[PDB]
Amino acid sequence: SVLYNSASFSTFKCYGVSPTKLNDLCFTNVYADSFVIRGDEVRQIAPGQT
Amino acid sequence: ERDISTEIYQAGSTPCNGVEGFNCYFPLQSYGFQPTNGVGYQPYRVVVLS
Repeated sequence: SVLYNSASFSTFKCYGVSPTKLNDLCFTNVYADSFVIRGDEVRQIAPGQT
Repeated sequence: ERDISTEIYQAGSTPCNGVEGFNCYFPLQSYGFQPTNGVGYQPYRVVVLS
């Protein structure tokens, strides 16, 4: 709940895990890879593209 | 039981209210029956006799 109260996003997609199941299950090795790209390249950041 | 009526699913915050804005995915999704894909993507007709 600390992500939707002070910052608005556009694209949010969790592959391999449901976005609503992030509260009951735990986590391990939480790595954050941050970068900046072009709007026409957002569709290229997905497991299985070209 | 068969489900016919489809509604706008909510995945997180921001109430959709039947307008589809942010985090409001569509319940119905299309397939992709094409011979240029793999074996698992091929269509299979399944009949259950009870």
